[PDB]
Amino acid sequence: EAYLLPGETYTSISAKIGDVPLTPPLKTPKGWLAGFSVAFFMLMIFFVSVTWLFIRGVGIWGINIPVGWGMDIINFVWWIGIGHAGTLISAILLLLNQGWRNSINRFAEAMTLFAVACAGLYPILHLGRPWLFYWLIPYPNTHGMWPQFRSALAWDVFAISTYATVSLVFWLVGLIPDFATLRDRAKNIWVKRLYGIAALGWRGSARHWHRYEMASILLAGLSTPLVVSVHSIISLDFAISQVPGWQVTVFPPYFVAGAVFAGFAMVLLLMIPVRTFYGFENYITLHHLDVMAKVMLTTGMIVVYGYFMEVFASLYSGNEFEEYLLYNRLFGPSSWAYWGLLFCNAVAIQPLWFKKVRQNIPALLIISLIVSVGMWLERYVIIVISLERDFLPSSWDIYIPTIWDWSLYIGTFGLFFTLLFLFIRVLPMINIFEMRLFLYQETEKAKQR
Amino acid sequence: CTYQPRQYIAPFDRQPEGRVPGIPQYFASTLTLGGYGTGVLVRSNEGRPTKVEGNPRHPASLGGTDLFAQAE
Amino acid sequence: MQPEWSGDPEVKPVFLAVTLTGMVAFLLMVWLFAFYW
Amino acid sequence: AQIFPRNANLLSRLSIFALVLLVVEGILILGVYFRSNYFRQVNVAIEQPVAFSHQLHVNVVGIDCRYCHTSVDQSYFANIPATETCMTCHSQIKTYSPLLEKVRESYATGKPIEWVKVYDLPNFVYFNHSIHVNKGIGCSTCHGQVNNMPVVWQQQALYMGWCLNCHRNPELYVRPREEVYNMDYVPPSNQLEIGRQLVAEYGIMPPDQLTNCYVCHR
Ligand code: HEC
Ligand code: HEC
Ligand code: HEC
Ligand code: HEC
Ligand code: HEC
Repeated sequence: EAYLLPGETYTSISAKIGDVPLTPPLKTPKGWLAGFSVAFFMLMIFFVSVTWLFIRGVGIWGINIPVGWGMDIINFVWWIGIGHAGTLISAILLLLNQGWRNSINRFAEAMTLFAVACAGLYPILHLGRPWLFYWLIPYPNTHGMWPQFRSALAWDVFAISTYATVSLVFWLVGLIPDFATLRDRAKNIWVKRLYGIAALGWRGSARHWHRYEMASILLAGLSTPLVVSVHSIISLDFAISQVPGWQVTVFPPYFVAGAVFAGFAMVLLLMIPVRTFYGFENYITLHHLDVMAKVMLTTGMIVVYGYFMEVFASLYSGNEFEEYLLYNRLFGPSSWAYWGLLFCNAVAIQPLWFKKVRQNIPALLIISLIVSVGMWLERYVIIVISLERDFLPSSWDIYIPTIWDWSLYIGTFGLFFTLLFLFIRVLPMINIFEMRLFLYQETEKAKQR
Repeated sequence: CTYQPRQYIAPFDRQPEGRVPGIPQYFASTLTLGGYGTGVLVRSNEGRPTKVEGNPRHPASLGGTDLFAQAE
Repeated sequence: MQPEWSGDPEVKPVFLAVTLTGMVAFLLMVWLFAFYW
Repeated sequence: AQIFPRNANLLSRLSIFALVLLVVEGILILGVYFRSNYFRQVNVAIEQPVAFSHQLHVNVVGIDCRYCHTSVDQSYFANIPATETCMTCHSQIKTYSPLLEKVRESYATGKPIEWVKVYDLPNFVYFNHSIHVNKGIGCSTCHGQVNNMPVVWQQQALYMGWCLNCHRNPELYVRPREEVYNMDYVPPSNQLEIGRQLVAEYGIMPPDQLTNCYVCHR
């Protein structure tokens, strides 16, 4: 169909998108109030879990001596991997000249930043001496020491910091002209200065828009290899390690695909309510959700191919350790997660080949929810199960999470949803410009036919 | 705020005679499991027992000791 | 295209001030972090 | 001009510049405070409960430092002087004096005179005194002229910078033995030459071995 529904003018774009922010704060809808109250409650669960993590130590988690990376690193890889599809809409679709990114890239960039804020606490939080996190950063000290810089956590620190800063930069340049519109309609005098210095007095103009498209296309060209590498490096903190299930050569493209897959699941699960509850049906059409299910289907096939590559690596090899990896994943004590992985991330994705399954909104929402849960299960199968059973059978032990792993997970959900709710309150969730430009491009296609 | 607390440090009133402070001394003793004693070398750190080794001259300790002597 | 401050009289001493900022601040971190112990 | 006044451009440029400068200044604050002579207690004459005078005993009265620190060339721990060390002199050299009531309170009751540690390491660093004095490094390369000190201050902060500076270039501070000689010693002009000869003569090992972590930390 069409990515934008008709009956829309530039006044209508600015009215519909711009008036979801700059509403009076006492006129704020009660559904937003309920969601933000739930997010505030879960953020207090976060603060309690982080407090007991800091006081007692990292031993409140279920980690033991074989599994040094339990549920904390799993949630780290899941939360960082959610950001790939948001950056995909942000940068890669900007590079590929894709017409469906024009209504999504604001929400995509926003949840990339919020998943980055949720992920980036986990390298600090999983230390157990977290106040020395700056030792992984090359800083001038009186000691004269350095980070090792050949470790993959040493790559992780640069990687998450650069990724956080570039995604913040892309958000700010993507937000400057929408700041310029929201300053121009705010109707309260003090709020006009607040969105004014946010816009920097953007002054939407040629010789300013030239540098706008030029820098945005070029930053998309910078961030497009960057998010692939940053999730390759999140892969590489297993892929350089000598554990049998972790030293797999397919891991950087397979973790990149799993990241886009889980992130597209999350963008589904958090934009079907944004499409329905906030009346943005014309801006986010059904063809939008069709093409997003198609891209999720692509990455799901590449992830299922990665599972096949793991099965082929374990069967083709004559090593005992890869074969016992496949046995303990298939018939071991933690084999439930691997069976739920092939039920979730493999069986439930074959529905998305058919158009009516893609166009059905409840089916699409529930299948995206299974994608997110089974993606988490894939991180569990990669990390925990391979750390359970290793080279020496004396160093074999089961991993059981405590209440504090789940407490921190639910609390990071609270931090994510809280930051998302402030985002959808003060700032607009659809790019006002680049939808007006998309309106221009749509009526120009309707002109030249 | 200061890098460390003051760290008071206490010397002797009459020094121990045959030891240089900061050097462990090894003393020979005997530790009995079921009455039957094995000859041990016990490290004297600053006049207190810290580590039990085997007395190499003894029968039932030809250098080494059992675990109960080590956890004495 | 040229910037809009290309033909301004402020473009000489402001961009001289960025490097006089650099050689003051960065050399201050050099003095503190290498020559101050 | 619709929202902002005329000098909004001035205030915004000054505000971005000021934000950069306060970031630089806060980094300077943190670095200065972590290297400050207050933090590491450097060149601060920390008061002892008797006010022993090294200036009066070593430069004036003239006792060698192995008389009181008898363990300086045998152990890691240079011996802190007991009460009896004072009492060889101070049972006769003006006892019944107010400056020695703590010293005479000890050696009668057994409680130690509770001295305050001036040079302090963080206790997993494991300094060894015997190998430093034995390999030609004297006091006043690490303690300064203690012989002139009425109350002793820490001369420099015991960093990994300073310790690794001598563990990477030992030729600059090594001396032809005479480790325990009084601080009348001066390093000569040919410190590179005589330092290289004394490094090769004492068996001072390459810096790839002396900067190892299990050299000091254990
Ligand atoms: C002789 C070899 C000494 C020993 C060891 C210590 N002290 Fe002494 N001290 C000595 C003399 C000959 C003098 C100067 C003359 C004088 O008595 O004034 C000092 C000086 C002091 C003083 C002042 C007075 C005194 O009774 O000696 C004090 C308080 C002092 N030195 C402190 C001190 C302490 C705490 C000692 C034990 C480590 C110590 N001295 C040893 C002679 C000698
Ligand atoms: C120069 C004035 C030095 C200072 C400061 C420190 N050390 Fe040193 N020390 C120095 C030398 C030249 C040597 C022996 C060289 C050799 O052949 O090894 C030492 C000896 C030590 C050792 C012995 C370990 C070893 O030799 O393998 C250690 C562990 C040691 N010193 C500890 C140490 C610490 C903790 C220091 C900082 C306060 C330190 N030394 C400073 C020269 C110098
Ligand atoms: C003696 C020459 C050392 C060597 C070799 C190393 N360490 Fe050290 N370390 C030593 C000193 C004298 C200091 C100064 C204490 C201070 O903080 O100023 C340090 C410092 C460190 C610290 C900071 C300690 C802390 O903040 O808890 C660390 C973490 C440290 N050094 C690490 C370290 C490593 C990894 C080493 C092997 C390459 C190493 N040090 C060697 C003494 C010495
Ligand atoms: C070089 C490094 C030196 C050398 C040449 C001397 N001292 Fe020692 N000294 C040194 C340190 C790091 C310390 C404190 C110990 C610590 O772990 O921080 C000291 C301290 C002393 C002490 C205190 C007790 C102790 O060492 O544990 C005494 C006593 C002392 N110094 C005496 C002493 C004398 C007489 C020296 C000349 C031969 C001398 N030190 C040299 C570092 C260094
Ligand atoms: C009575 C003879 C006396 C002799 C000689 C003497 N000291 Fe001391 N020294 C003391 C006493 C007592 C202390 C502990 C009190 C203090 O910390 O000041 C001490 C401790 C020190 C301390 C303090 C270390 C610490 O952390 O507390 C320094 C520094 C020191 N001696 C250096 C020297 C040197 C170097 C010499 C050799 C020239 C020397 N002293 C000779 C009595 C003596």
